[PDB]
Formats: sequence, structure tokens, C-alpha cells
Amino acid sequence: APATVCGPKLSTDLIKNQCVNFNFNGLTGTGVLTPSSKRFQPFQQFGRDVSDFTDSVRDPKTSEILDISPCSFGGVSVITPGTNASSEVAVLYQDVNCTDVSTAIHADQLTPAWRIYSTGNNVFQTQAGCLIGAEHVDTSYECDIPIGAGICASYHTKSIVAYTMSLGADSSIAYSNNTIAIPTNFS
Amino acid sequence: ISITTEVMPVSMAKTSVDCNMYICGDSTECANLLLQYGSFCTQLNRALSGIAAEQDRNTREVFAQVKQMYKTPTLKYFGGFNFSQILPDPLKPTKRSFIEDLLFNKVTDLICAQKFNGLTVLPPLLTDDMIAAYTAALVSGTATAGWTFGAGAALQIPFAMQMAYRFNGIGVTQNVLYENQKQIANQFNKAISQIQESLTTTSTALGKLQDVVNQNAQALNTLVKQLSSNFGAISSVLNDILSRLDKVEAEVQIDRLITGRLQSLQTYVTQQLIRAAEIRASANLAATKMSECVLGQSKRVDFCGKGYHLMSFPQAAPHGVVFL
Amino acid sequence: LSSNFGAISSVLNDILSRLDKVEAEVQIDRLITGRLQSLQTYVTQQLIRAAEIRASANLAATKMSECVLGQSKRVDFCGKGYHLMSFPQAAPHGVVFLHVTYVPSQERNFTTAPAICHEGKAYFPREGVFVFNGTSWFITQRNFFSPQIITTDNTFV
Amino acid sequence: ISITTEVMPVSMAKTSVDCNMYICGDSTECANLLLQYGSFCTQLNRALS
Amino acid sequence: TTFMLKYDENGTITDAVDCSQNPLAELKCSVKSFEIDKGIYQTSNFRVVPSGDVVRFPNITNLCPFGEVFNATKFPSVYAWERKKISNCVADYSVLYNSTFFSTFKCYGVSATKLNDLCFSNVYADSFVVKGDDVRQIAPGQTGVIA
Amino acid sequence: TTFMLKYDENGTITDAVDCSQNPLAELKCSVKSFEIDKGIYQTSNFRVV
Repeated sequence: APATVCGPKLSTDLIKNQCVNFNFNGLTGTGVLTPSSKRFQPFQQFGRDVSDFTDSVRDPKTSEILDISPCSFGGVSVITPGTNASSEVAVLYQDVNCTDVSTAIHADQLTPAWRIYSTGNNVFQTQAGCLIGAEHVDTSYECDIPIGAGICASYHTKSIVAYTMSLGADSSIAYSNNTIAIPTNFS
Repeated sequence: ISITTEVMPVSMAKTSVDCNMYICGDSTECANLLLQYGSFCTQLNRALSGIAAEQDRNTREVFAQVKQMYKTPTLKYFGGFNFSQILPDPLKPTKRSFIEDLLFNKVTDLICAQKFNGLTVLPPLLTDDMIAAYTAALVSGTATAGWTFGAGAALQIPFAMQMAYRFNGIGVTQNVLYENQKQIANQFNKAISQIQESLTTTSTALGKLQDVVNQNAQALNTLVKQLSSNFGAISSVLNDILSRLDKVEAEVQIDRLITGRLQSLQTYVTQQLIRAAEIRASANLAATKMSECVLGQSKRVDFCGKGYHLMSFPQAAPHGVVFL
Repeated sequence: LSSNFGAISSVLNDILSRLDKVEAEVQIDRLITGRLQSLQTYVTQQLIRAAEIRASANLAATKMSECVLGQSKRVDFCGKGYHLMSFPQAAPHGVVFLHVTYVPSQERNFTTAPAICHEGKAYFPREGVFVFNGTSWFITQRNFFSPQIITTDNTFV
Repeated sequence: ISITTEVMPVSMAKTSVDCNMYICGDSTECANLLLQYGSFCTQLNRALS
Repeated sequence: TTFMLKYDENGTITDAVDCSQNPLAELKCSVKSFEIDKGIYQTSNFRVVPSGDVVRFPNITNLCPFGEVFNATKFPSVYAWERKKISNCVADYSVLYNSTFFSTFKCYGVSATKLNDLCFSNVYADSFVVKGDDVRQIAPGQTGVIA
Repeated sequence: TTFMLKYDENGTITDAVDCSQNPLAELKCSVKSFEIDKGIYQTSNFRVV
């Protein structure tokens, strides 16, 4: 209901910024706290997902409508050439987004928390994740290490190259009214 | 001469559920209790990472079948035969067939918003543009070269002379093509126009693939409703149990809730291994069909077509192959 | 085995040597049902993986029947090009086949037609292409330039 | 001419199971207690259906 | 820090890998190997939380409603128990809890330590005085006695 | 009674379904939809005493 019997905690103010330990009337957690356009009849003050989550709340002081997206989790996939071939530094996914993570590696906002990490500088963004470390080159050789949605990593210029995939090679054969082509030598 | 839609599912969604975020959305008071189950994360997240890397191996078994790739021939009319299936460049902004344009509609920078559940879907490693790029050259080379096309480099053959070997491949003599070369050409072009009408409506290329589209995305919909379950706890929400239960009484109530939610992944990740083992068996079938109905003519019967088999054509499909 | 399934420690004889049989039963029956669930996980992983290997063994058994004991006409099942024979070699937990293939190589841009130049109604070949090199018509097998004199036994009406 | 049998299984017993009758058929307090688990009434029954 | 040690066959620690030193070094703790083959792997960790908003309801901010209950005099009988509604009063259960006045404090459903933090929509002091044998018997269940 | 509810994209309840109305409505509460294609479905238990 309109939250009646509260506790002695002082009430701060909301921020649109990501990953806030929100405590809207005993509803703890974290997440992006962006305002949105939802209806919210005055006898409903706590909206949910398609299946049962704290999704959208009313700020009980300011009566504002805002929904919650959770903090940008996901897998982290490092990409390496072989260490006996090259112990050269790995390149990594972050499975969310470029600007959400690149602006979160300027300080301790991720918690794999790599100590020495001279990255990012070559930060791409792909369909799968963000792919921090590797150099995106618009040439296209052949898929060595698969990344996701038609790009692949390898070890070329020696750096790590996040090229988009080439499909085989281009062959020029001519359909004609008359010309057949039969072979002579055979392996 | 009748052509036949045969539809093989070759892949599914590369789902990679985040075992930590699924069981306990971010609360390190929980994640100590999940750490003392040892390896039901990271063996979870390897057993269907091994699916997702394999779900592209299926798509590389099927389409990555010809070595070099072939540009789309311009004069699509091939000695009588119309070929509206071979990815028209100037008309279509997208690079796919017109039949394939009729296929992707009849199912179901896009980034996921990453909901509270802990789920995600990895994108397929071959894009639909690249898959349609394969079925460009698979149709093009079979129309132009045909035979050593599968065996190696392309050896170009005029398409009537190519088909006359395929009639000779049936057993019927080479005479019977050129005796009726116009009548054969019109029956071919009539049969495709039925496919541009039949699978517009009747939902067949839907049917076999929509089983894969539903059931893989339906087991997700069961998996997300296990979070709404109680499992003998007090509150279904994991944040409510940490918020009001002493963190020594919560370690009863959380631990009754983890063993439910961890068992709901082992219900899920087992059934994804088994559905992968069915789709791999359907992809290994389709890797033989593109080898033996497309790159060559098959004589083992009722395998490629439903008669004496002349030739075939791949068409791209969402997580599937539609053969003609 | 070195887990901690809601118990004190998974060194199981330590639980017997500390808790004495009436409170240990709580610390073991929770420790069993997490440990016994790990076998039921493992055997499920082995049943599915055995189904993937049996599917690869039944595929290898058909290659042993067709690529080895005979010659498979169907393309790209045994070898890459046209298939001659195969030599099965033993391998640890596996089979390595050696698919002897044909793969014809040196192609020639020739020119052909079925509408041949003869006063009678035109002919069609029995396994031929009606190839035409410089100022001479021949017929060849489709995958080798073996120029045969266009004759009666090669063609029909 | 030697004819040879070759036996091929194509189907098995189409076994269904009432999940609620298996777990606890007579008790409705247990059926209340089973209800606070997941959709094992549905998904377990739908899987072998 | 998680920290891989390479023991030797004879029993000497010959090499080690710090887990969060490199992401390459992160991989080595994952697959438990030093010679990583070419490819792509996982460690699956992410995204710690900077800030906290603890914003809750009251602008009025009254205080201590139940001081007029427990320190109040008249409690009626068992069956004639009074239900008292509390509106817009910021309660402080920490004042109630640490002062040991109560015999039975079977804090059902919630717990007293975390009871101070969360919010509610109504509380209802249901007050009544029983014979001492039924003090344990006012609980969920316990239906056998007449109280 | 088990009782299905459709919430609109707006948020007002547009339609509801009683589960035990007719055997068409056992299905709608089972598969969680209004539009049912064809075929054969489930919701099981029997026989009060």
C-alpha cells in the first residue's frame, strides 16, 4: 500500500545512474534506475516483470514512476592464441555493451577486478558483447577464433585482430550457352 | 517434375544462463552459500557453453560445405528455367533469396536489455546474411557447375547439359530432356511458383522449425517461472529473505531455496543437452543432404526427394535449412 | 567430493569423529543428498555423451561398411572428391579412415552442344558430352578428357 | 540367395505418469505441500508426454 | 585473492598464478592449466554496485506509536482483544527490542534485528491477557488449547 | 477458484478466464493463452471420495 509504518532510516534521492543499492520500502537489490512511462493506478505501487521480479516501483516520497533494469551482468570470455605459441595478452569479452563497461572500467565498477590491465584502448562493440582488447581490422581472412555474429578473432597485424568473417574465397565461373569444362589431369 | 519443401532444423538458441545471477540475483550473502556447493556453477556454465560452441559447429557442418564461394549470376534465366531463388542483387536491399524472404517471416543493433532472471541468448556465429551468402553459392554453383563443384573446384556446364546428366542419373535417357526441354522448363517454373504460394499460408516451414523455436524458448519460460516458486521457503524473492531473517535463520531459508533453484537448472541444462543431441542428429542429417542432394545427385531413394531425384537447392531459414 | 553441501566438512570421517551419531545424521544426510545428486548428475552426463558417441559409432560403422568394404557412390560421405577406397586405421578410442579420393584437377574451357551436325535427326550420347576441340568433334567421359571418335555405338536417336 | 532378418526397434511404451498421484495421491495437505515447488506438475508431465 | 599454486611431483611449489592479475591469468585458474590452447573460455564474473538509495515514505514523520500500547494500562480479555491501527508513525523496534521487558518474544515471520529497517502498510497490536499455560500456545498452529 | 487474468500493454485488465468454467478454459489456464491452435492437451486429476 502507501507505505505506512517506516523505519528510522533517512531518505536519500534517486539517481538515473546504473547500479544503485535501492531500498524502496524494504525492497533491496541493485540496478539501473531509469524513469519510464508506466500507468500505475494509485492502488498499485509495485510493478513486476512477465514473471515475478521487482521491476518498477513508485518512489514513495516523490510519487514518481520508474522501472529497474538490473546491473549489467553476463559472461566474460577471454580470447587467446596458444601460450606456447604466444603468451601475448588476452583480449576479452564483456557481454553487455561498449559504453556501459568502458565507462565502468575507469574505476572499480566491475568485479573481476584485474590488477594490471592496460585496456581499454581498442574497444570495439559487437552483437555478442563488447570485445575490449582486440584491434578491429576490416580485412577478412578466415575464422580462427569464433566471436559472434560473423566476426572472429585471430593473431595477425603481431596483434589480435577482430576481423569480420570472410566466406571461403571469390570464384569467377561463367554460365554460358555452349561452354562445358571437363578436366584432363587428376590428383 | 515436382519440387518438395523439406525442412531440417540445424541449430537452436545459443543460450547461456548465468548460474550465479539465476540462483541469487546480486547478494554476496547468498553467494557464500552457493560457493559451498562447489561446482554446480562452472560445470553448469560449461555444459551449455559446450552446447553453444557446438550450435555453430552444426551450422558449419551444413553450410560451410563448398570451399570457395560463387558470385550470383546475373542472367538468372538458365535455358528455360526461371530461378527466382538465387538472391537478386539490384531489387533486394537485403542479400537473400525471394523464397528466403518468404521464410524468415513465417516464424516466431539488437542488444538484449539483460533482465533480472539471469538469462541471455548469444547470437549465432554465422549471420543470416552469411547463411544466405552460402545458399547463394550453393544454388549458383549447382546451377552453373554442379558436379566437381562438390568434388573440388568448379567445372562450368550449360544447365541443359547438366540436367541431361541428371536425367541420365535417374536412368531415363538423355534424349528425354531435349525432346521436351521447353515442357520441362515450364513445369519447373510452375513448381516454384506453388512454393511461393503454398508455404506463404499453410505453415509447413513454420511447423518443423517452430517446434525448435517454441520448445527451446518454452523451456526458458519454464526456467524463469521457477524463480517465482517457493520451494518450501517463506518468500519467493531472494532479496526478501536477506532483508528480514537474521542471516543465520536465512541460511535455512536461503538453503531451502538454492537447492530448488539449482535443481531447476539441472532440470534445464539436462534437457538442453538432449535437445542438442536431437538437433545435432538433425544437423548431421542435413549435412549429408547438402552433401548428397545439393553437391551431387543421390540415388538412395526417398531421402532427398519423394521420387526419382534430379537435383536440389538449399534455402536459408532461421535456425534451419529448407531444401527444394 | 571436497564440497560442503550444507555440512561442516566433506571429509566424512571427520563428521563421524566429531558429532556422535544423533546430530551427525543431520550433518551427513544433507551431505549425502548433495553428494548423491552429483552422481546422478554425472551418470546423466555419461548417458548423453554415450548417445553422442554411439551416433558417431553408428556413423563410423556405416563408413566401415561402405567406404572400406565397398565403394560409396554418394558424394562427400566418405571422401571429399570422387571416392576410390578407404583404409581404416586403428586409433585410441577411435577410427581414422584414409579416404582415397579422385579430385580431378586440370580443367579445359571447351565447347559443346547436343544438336550435332548430321543430315539425319540429331543424336544424343551414351555417357558423353559431344565435346569439340580444335576442328574436331569427340565425345568424352564427363570427368576426363578422353576424346573418342563420335560413332554409332556412342550415340542413339 | 540368403535372406537375413534385421530387427529394428521403432517405438517404446508411451508411458505417462500423473505426477500428483505418484508423489502423494491421497493427501491433499501434501498436494498443498507439493504445490509450492515449481511446475513439476506441468513440466515433468509435459516432458514425457 | 584466489591464487593457483603449482606443486611439483616431488612436492615443491615451483610456479604460481595470481587469479586477478591478468585475464590471461584469469583463464589459467579457470581451466586449471598453464599451457592454454588457442581459443575462447569463460570466467563469468561481473559488475559491482557503486551507490545506494534508501529513499522511503514519510514527509510527516511521526514517531513511537506503540509506547501507548505496551506502557498503556488497560488490556482487555482473551476473546475481547483490541486491534489497534497505526498510521504514519515511524516505529523504532530497536528501542523495543534491546530493553528486555518480555518473557516470550517468538518473533515469527520476520526477525527483530532486521525488523528495524523495513517498512510496512499497517501494524496491528492485538492485545490480550492469558493464563500462563497458553503463552506458548499463541503461535501459528498450537490449536489444541481453548485460548 | 484458479482464475486467469489478461493484463493489457497499458495495464488495465481486459479479460479474465475462470479455470473451471468449461473444459476449453482448463486449457487456457494450462497453456497460458487465449488462442489455441489444435490438438490435445493436459490437466489431470480425478475422483473425490
